[PDB]
Amino acid sequence: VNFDWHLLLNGYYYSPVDLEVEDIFEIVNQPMDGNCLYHSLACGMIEEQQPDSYKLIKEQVREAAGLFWDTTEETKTTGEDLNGYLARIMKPNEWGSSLEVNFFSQKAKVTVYIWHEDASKHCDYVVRYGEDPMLESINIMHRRNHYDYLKPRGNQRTAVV
Ligand SMILES: [Mg+2]
Repeated sequence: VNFDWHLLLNGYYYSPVDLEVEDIFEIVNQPMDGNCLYHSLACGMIEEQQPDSYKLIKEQVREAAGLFWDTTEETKTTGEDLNGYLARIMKPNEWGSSLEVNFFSQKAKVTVYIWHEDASKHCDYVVRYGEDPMLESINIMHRRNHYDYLKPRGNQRTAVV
């Protein structure tokens, strides 16, 4: 896939694409609840993913937010402070977003691609938190408010390493 990367002042990369997801990935469907972002991030980090593995991710995001809030430019367009931000995202079944990917990527030192679905299993843009190539990073699929994991087609391990 040919990228046109733009490094943003917000602190991550952006690129338009025109991609049939299944030509490159397998969609690993995550539970259709408000924890789906954390499920899909756990799918990229834990090979033996469990139904509660997303909790491991969500707890790390809260500490990542406390560590990196004052140096993360993406926070500046939220309209919240740290105390109010944590009070929202720590709610059970509350929707995760790209800012939580931002914090987790900083804490775990892993690159995450977020592919935005515009029509059925087709993506029109992608954002990257990190520098690593696509095949050695976590890829997830943004589907309205839902998130799924994307696993490279010719791979045997679901999680990265
Ligand atoms: Mg257990």
